[PDB]
Amino acid sequence: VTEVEQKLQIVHQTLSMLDSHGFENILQEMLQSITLKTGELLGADRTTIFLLDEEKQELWSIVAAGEGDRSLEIRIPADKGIAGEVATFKQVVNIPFDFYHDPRSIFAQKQEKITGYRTYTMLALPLLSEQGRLVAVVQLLNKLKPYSPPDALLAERIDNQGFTSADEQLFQEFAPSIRLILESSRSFYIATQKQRAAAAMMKAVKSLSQSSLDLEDTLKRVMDEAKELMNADRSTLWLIDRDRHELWTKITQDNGSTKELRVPIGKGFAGIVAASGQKLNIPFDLYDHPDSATAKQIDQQNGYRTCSLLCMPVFNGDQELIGVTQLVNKKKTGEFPPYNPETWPIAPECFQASFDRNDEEFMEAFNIQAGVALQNAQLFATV
Amino acid sequence: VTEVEQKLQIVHQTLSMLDSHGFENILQEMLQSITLKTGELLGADRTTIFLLDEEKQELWSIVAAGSLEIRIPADKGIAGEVATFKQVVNIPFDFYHDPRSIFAQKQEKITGYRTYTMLALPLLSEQGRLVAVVQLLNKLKPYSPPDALLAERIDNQGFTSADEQLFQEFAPSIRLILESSRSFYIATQKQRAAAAMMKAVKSLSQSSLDLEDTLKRVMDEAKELMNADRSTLWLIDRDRHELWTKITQDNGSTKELRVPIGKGFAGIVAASGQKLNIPFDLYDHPDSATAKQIDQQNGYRTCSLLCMPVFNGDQELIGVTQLVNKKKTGEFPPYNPETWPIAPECFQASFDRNDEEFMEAFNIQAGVALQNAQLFATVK
Ligand SMILES: Nc1ncnc2c1ncn2[C@@H]1O[C@@H]2COP(=O)(O)O[C@H]2[C@H]1O
Ligand SMILES: Nc1ncnc2c1ncn2[C@@H]1O[C@@H]2COP(=O)(O)O[C@H]2[C@H]1O
Ligand SMILES: Nc1ncnc2c1ncn2[C@@H]1O[C@@H]2COP(=O)(O)O[C@H]2[C@H]1O
Ligand SMILES: Nc1ncnc2c1ncn2[C@@H]1O[C@@H]2COP(=O)(O)O[C@H]2[C@H]1O
Repeated sequence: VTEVEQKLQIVHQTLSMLDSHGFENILQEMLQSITLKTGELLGADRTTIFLLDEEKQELWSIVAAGEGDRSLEIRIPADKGIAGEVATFKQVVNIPFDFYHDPRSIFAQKQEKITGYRTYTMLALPLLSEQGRLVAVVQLLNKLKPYSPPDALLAERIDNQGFTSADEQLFQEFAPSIRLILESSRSFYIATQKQRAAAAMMKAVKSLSQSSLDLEDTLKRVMDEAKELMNADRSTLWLIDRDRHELWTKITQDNGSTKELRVPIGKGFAGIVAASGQKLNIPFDLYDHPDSATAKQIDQQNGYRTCSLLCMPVFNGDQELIGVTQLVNKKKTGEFPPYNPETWPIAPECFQASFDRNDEEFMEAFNIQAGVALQNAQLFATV
Repeated sequence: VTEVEQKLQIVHQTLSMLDSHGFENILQEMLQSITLKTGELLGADRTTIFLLDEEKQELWSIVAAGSLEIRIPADKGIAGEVATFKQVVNIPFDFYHDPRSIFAQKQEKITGYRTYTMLALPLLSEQGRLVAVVQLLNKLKPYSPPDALLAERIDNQGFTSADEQLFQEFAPSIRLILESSRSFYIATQKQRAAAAMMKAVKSLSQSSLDLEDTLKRVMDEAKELMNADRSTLWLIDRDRHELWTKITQDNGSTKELRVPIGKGFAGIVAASGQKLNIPFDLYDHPDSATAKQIDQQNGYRTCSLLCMPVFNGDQELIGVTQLVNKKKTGEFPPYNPETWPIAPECFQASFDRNDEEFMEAFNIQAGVALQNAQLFATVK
């Protein structure tokens, strides 16, 4: 309560040390240099660092050796390959010559047909936090003989004895520095997210104390601000009717009309999010999505057209879902005439656009402010 | 690695929500209003919200309704009991007949307020951590004549089970204000920590300094920002059970200092793992014997000191930093060792707890350099 201003000065100093300095590049370039040196010292032809996108269940390479020292991004399902084995069970996997005689290599053999790279031997290592969380998977490919002709083909340059126990321990000279880059950035992301959530709650307290508006009008202001920042045509807060197992809301049209909408939980994108507690971001054109039947019927009834949609859950203090926000129709940049319902179901060019991952992160502060208001506005009014 | 720019834009969103809006006053005034309403509805003469300062081990009032700041040892009184055992305490009339009231009876001689009944409730998080102690005093009769004395307007049947339940209508709102602000404070400090690690990666990637000079650069920046005369990084001889460091004197000299772990402020902090902030004048402190001897040997004088632990990956101690002598702003004569033990005016100042929080970023940068500077240079 009494440290806000001082902590804001600390935030400003954090911005001074990071803003405009190209830290994504500094961090990625250093990671690349470490990986190169790690591979050189362990005698690997190629060295890859995989990260885990747990939202999409995929391992993707933040650093990965390519042909002619120009690198590409490898992306696989998090359960597949030796990389997936290391991600799941968090053991070192050492594959001796020849990897292709191992039945675990089937996935890799299919990927070779595309990449043109041939893996004979491998050392794959989990990078773990102190708690044992997966930070990354480091994969070293094709142990090399220390001396080969400079024009030698891969099959002649490989060392049939593969990677050794001494190589695995040598990797520990580098492991801490790799962890530092990956863990420092991750920790920055999480702290920034928790800081934002806390700030959004504080801002909601300020709104409720200073306003002489209803709950209804306070929630409208939050959704209208969200809509403006994200360049959405409309926005909506759906509330739960627990008794009937339904969502409801009151929309306002281009007319001067107040219409109530009601959808069963489980039906439509709002209903799906209410049932699952998990966001959905539906890109243009929403009408091509297999779950769009509900939108099609409501659009025709309202003289509107839903083309893109960001649907996110709103929670309690104790993880109970109490609402669902929607941003409706990311606006394409430019000037266009208003939508005319006589053209249905044709999508107007003005809504040929989609919400992205940035819109999702920026919307979260508005979701939190809505939730705080729903839970606390009645007590705040009494006071 | 690939989300730094997006997250920095989130930091700017956060600043736009909070900057220049007088939030310390908005939050405190709302907390005050909710406390007033809570006391009115439960019929308490007075209502207090205590917070726990963990480092000083004190309970202190952020709000009082029915106003001064009350401050007690964290283990004393009914408030202390609720902070420790985390259960509701309902005291019937008359509180003073209860042995547990002795502390309050002594506080009463000072404040002049007389407590007859009480309901003290723990406010807890999901995990069972203490957020606050809410203490309601002196249940009132629903009607008393306009100018009735306190003894005449108290209800001698005290607070009810229903009063306890009615409090839960206000508890969530109180939690919101206290927890949201706390979460912002902790997230901000953890964000600076991670930012300082990233900054170290930048420094070590673009550096041509060896380990010794890298560590000196970190400590020199630390003393510049917090206006200390000198600064020091002690390393551990984990073998002789000793600390060592190489100081540079105002002259152009190098000198090794050795302290047994356990002795001196550096040694105490190494054996315990807890920071110490020794205010002016450090020579008045019980544990200052080592500083006094070392000062005479160096022709120096230690007047204030901020001594902090430095850890590796898994929270094992790899060093101790010191900022030495917060400098008084102005222009003063150089310290002359012939004046010993007189403290010079240039060092008549102290480090505050804001310096402690800012210094953590340099502590982390030193720890990162110890573990990574040599490898980074090899790759470069
Ligand atoms: N840098 C790289 N270049 C080409 N192929 C790679 C690279 N890194 C990993 N791979 C291959 O990608 C495969 C994914 O499945 P595996 O992990 O079983 O085996 C992996 C390697 O054979
Ligand atoms: N503010 C709004 N104005 C008009 N239609 C809306 C608005 N918000 C949501 N909708 C529509 O309401 C529909 C409910 O089901 P869906 O979530 O599938 O798709 C939703 C949109 O098509
Ligand atoms: N707002 C207040 N005004 C006067 N006295 C108070 C107030 N709040 C708490 N106290 C007294 O401070 C005492 C501290 O010890 P106890 O918790 O035993 O009992 C507490 C009350 O008697
Ligand atoms: N850079 C420095 N220059 C001179 N004295 C120092 C320096 N750093 C630490 N000291 C002194 O070294 C002493 C070691 O024991 P203490 O930590 O008790 O107190 C410390 C200070 O008095």
